[PDB]
Amino acid sequence: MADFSLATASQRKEWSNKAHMEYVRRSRFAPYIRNTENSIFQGYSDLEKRAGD
Amino acid sequence: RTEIDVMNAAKQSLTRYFGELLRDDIIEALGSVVTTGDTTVNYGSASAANRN
Repeated sequence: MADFSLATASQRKEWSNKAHMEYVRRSRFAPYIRNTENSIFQGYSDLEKRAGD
Repeated sequence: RTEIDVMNAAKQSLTRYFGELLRDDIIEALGSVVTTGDTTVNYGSASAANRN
């Protein structure tokens, strides 16, 4: 063209602020981890109290 | 893994080390070697000519 002809290295760009993450697929063992006695994977909060190894 | 306070046991044993460090310097000062005019060399790091 021969109108106002802007340069190739003078053309603007733009960078976005919103970023994407990668999917993780949380857990398939999550409904089965409880602290009661009739659970498959049983937890113990006895060392969350006073002390121990 | 423990219940005993290691912090307070390390602060009491640290004030008590700078008391042993003071009389370890007075014993080293009494056994000094006065060479010539305020030149005190310790007995371990003195030569045979500084002792003569």
